[PDB]
Amino acid sequence: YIKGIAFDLYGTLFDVHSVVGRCDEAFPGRGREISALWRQKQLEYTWLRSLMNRYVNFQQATEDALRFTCRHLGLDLDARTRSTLCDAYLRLAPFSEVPDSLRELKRRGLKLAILSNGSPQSIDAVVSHAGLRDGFDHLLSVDPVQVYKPDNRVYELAEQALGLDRSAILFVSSNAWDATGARYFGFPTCWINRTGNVFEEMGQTPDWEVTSLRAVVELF
Amino acid sequence: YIKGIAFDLYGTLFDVHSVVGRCDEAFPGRGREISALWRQKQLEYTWLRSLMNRYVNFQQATEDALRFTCRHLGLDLDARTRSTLCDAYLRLAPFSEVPDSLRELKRRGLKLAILSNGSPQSIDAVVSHAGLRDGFDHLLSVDPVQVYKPDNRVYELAEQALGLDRSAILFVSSNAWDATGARYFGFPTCWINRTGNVFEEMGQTPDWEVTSLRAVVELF
Repeated sequence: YIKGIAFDLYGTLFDVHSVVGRCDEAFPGRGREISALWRQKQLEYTWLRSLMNRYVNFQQATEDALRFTCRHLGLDLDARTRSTLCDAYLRLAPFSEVPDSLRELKRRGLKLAILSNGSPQSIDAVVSHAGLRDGFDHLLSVDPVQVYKPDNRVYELAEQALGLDRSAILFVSSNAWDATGARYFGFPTCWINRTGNVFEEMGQTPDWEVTSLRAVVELF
Repeated sequence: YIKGIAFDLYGTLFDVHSVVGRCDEAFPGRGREISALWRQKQLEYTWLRSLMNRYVNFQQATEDALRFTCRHLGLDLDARTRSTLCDAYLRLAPFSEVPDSLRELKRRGLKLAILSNGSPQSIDAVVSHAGLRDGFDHLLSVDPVQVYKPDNRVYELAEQALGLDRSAILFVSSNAWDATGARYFGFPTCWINRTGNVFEEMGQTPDWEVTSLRAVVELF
């Protein structure tokens, strides 16, 4: 039986579409382009640095990813504007069903936690700004292990902090590549697919594929 | 002094634009889309499987990447068509300056080698079809180490096969992320940038940035 749930941050709980708008305000007409490439570089850099054994915290990785993005687009990025766009991640709005769903799952007595890339301080900030803080038992960052997902050492961390075995911790994520990693590790996996995307072809399939957190509650 | 050179395959020696056309013939009008996404998934899958410690040879990784690509685009991919597109990589044409440049570098007495993802048999096939076989001392695959780049264990392989120390082996590649990996490892790095792209923001800069192999010869 699942006694705890490990949540993903962007795309699972919080909507990042906010950042797109904040980018377009900085560089009018380019918003969708900037945010699209910026997000991919953030992913790539965490993966690539992990393979090379050259870690840096997510904040740095986010700035670097933006710097490359603008340089690649022919956009001039000053320090001031770079901080603003980066601060945009600390002010995300959750998906509509999120608040109620979290309250209901906590009612059911499940231990809830968040495992993200950023510092614990920033993770706290996002959930506090959204007034959701009180619903989480653990706020985890990959920083302690100096590596990023899907390196299995990040998953153990989630397992250790929760004081439960992986088979009793539901891994919830909107990223198929992450759900694949979790699935290989041992966590029962729940893929959050809202916009009709397909699963990655790396030998895995999630235990459950849902369209929102509303469906997650029904499982309990 | 550089006594040997380790070459990258696609984009450095051989032009992959050929595959784009072969894709468009299979799915008329979609060629650029298919090949674009297919190449990114190939990269991602090698990286992601390496981090998860779940290796499979490049052939499998190429098929999976195509399967996802078509499924994601709403395209129906049968076995027959899947093999054809995959065979397209074994029939690439080199860049115009390549042949002469390789002949000239061998004239200068440098040990030349290729370090790619595919099987040694397929690597051999590409260079043989292009009539370039005789110019290479070593044809290397990552298969022996069961991991992909930029995992440092792949770079050591290139170092061991050549019987030289890394500082005496020029690492030539068209991929900035790979040049970063090599650079961190210890290899003097030469980035081949033909189409005016920018370098990745992961803390590195190549020793040389050139626009073709013609410039590589001038360095010696």
